[PDB]
Amino acid sequence: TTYPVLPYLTNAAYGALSACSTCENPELNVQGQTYGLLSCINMPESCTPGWEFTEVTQLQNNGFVVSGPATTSGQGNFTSPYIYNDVTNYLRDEKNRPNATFRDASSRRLAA
Amino acid sequence: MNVLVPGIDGMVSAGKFEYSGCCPPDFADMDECTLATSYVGLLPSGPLWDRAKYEAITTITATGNCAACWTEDHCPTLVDYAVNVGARLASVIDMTLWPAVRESDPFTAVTSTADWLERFKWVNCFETSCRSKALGEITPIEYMTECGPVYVAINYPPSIKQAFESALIKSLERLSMGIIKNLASINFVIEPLKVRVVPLDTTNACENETLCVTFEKTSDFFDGVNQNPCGIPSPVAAYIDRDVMQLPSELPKYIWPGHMAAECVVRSLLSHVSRFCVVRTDQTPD
Amino acid sequence: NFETADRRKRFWTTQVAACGQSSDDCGDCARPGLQLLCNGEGRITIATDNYVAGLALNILLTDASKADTGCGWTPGNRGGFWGDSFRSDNMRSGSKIRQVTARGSMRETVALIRAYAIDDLKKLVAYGVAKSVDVDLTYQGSNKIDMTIMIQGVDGNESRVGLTGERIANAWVWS
Amino acid sequence: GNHLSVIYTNLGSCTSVTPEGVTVAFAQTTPGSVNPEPNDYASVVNECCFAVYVLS
Repeated sequence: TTYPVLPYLTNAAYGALSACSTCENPELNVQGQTYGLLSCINMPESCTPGWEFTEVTQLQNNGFVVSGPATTSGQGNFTSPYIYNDVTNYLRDEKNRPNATFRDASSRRLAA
Repeated sequence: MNVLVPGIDGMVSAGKFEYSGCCPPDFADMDECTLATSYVGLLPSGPLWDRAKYEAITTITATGNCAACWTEDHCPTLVDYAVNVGARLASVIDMTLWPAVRESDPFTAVTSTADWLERFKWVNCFETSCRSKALGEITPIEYMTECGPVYVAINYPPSIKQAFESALIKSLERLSMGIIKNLASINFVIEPLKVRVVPLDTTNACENETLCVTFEKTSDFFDGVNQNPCGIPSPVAAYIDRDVMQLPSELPKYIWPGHMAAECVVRSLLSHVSRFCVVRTDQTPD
Repeated sequence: NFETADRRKRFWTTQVAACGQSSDDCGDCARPGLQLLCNGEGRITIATDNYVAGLALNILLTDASKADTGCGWTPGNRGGFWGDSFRSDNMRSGSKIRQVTARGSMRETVALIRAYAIDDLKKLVAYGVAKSVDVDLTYQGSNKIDMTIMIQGVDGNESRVGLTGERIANAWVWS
Repeated sequence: GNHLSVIYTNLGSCTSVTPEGVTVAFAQTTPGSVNPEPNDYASVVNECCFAVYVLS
């Protein structure tokens, strides 16, 4: 709720990075601090992580994408965000029992 | 034309530059909270450190001194020690390095005001029993006695003594740079003491037998000294009440240490003039 | 004087399950960390047991410097520790078991993981805490893979004479 | 237009002297009301291939 950056800017940055500017190889995962770094966005360090670790795990288990600062610095110092997991909000199946066939964005790209 | 402003060399024209922005951060920006959490970045990275480094939380206790906040599910790790080191450096710099720089300049000294005066070899002319006879029949801090005048040494309160000494140091520092002994420059030298010279004669003069001057108060408050690196100083009163201090009744109702100090400086400066006179006038707070 | 002449002491040591175990639908895992010991009237203290076992955890769970690639890494996560610039033993801290990549069938990848594990824990012998170490790996299917590490210690006071090798230095931790 | 949280790091001790006495207060007065709901993708993107869709 207290994200110090305008929302749609971060979403555009994530999409552009994965929009074939890095995904000419269908099997490349956009994660980590090397590949999933939204360099163009700069924000000051927050006084609290925002997403408590108890909540980060739940979001990842429910098919959401969570991002956080790329480097640890004192409060108020500028940093950049990066993406933890690349997931496609996919759970269950038409045939109702669950699986993780399309749990990763790379799976959709590879299937195509 | 331009508007002149007082200066050490007389009346000059002042100006300003354009902001550059290449100044290193000062003691003021040194914040305990930000510095403490900063050392979490000096630790290595891996599965044994990611979770601990992510959950770092810092809060300020009663008297500042940011301390780590242990929630109900804290997992002890070296990360707690790293934050502790952060608090240490922020504290030691404030206690150790900041006072050293603060006391190194006459325009910012706080605790070592008395020591600085001893560096200037300053001696007051109103406290020696064998004062110069030209200093007047009875000085403001002398009461007549059958065996000639006698002076009384005042024990000023702490706050007024600190402010008065600080003001004196500033004026003495300015005078050591050398000046041309004209009215405009002298007023600037002693202005920290909140005193202004003003001649009595208004006609042409230069032929009369004596030249007379008097001292006027420019304000009723010294500008105090601030310990912290940020914030304005706290003003203090420049006068002292005779009755409150329980001094002999023969003394004047109000005593101004700044005026006495300023009078000594000017008298020494213009000693070579053989027809210089001072006519002090009683002054009261508004 | 009294025969207890060895004055060397032991500092804090990371321990397994110090902060409990985290459970998930896949399995149960430990959460290593420091341990707090409490007296009868407060006065908490840290534990200093199983020195060598604690040291092994530090080596395994710490990423070492990543090899050059020609594309580069962000300055944040190049790996390693900045404090290695001062040590004079000509070694670097951490491990690299996490830098493996999927090569060929799964059997080849698992074999490569074992090679890195041996190449990292081998530093224990160099420091002198342990006299020999070996890791046995078993592959029994797609889902279940098990690793076991064996570390050999020594008693504090020598008792055997005529050893082919040498008595490991820094054995005052007696493990 | 319902997303803001201003960070103003001047107040408190600062080497770039904060103008002493000045304080800033931040508050909201009126929120947004209505968003569009276009439903004609079949017409404007008819049989055209796109790798990634981004929606702001």
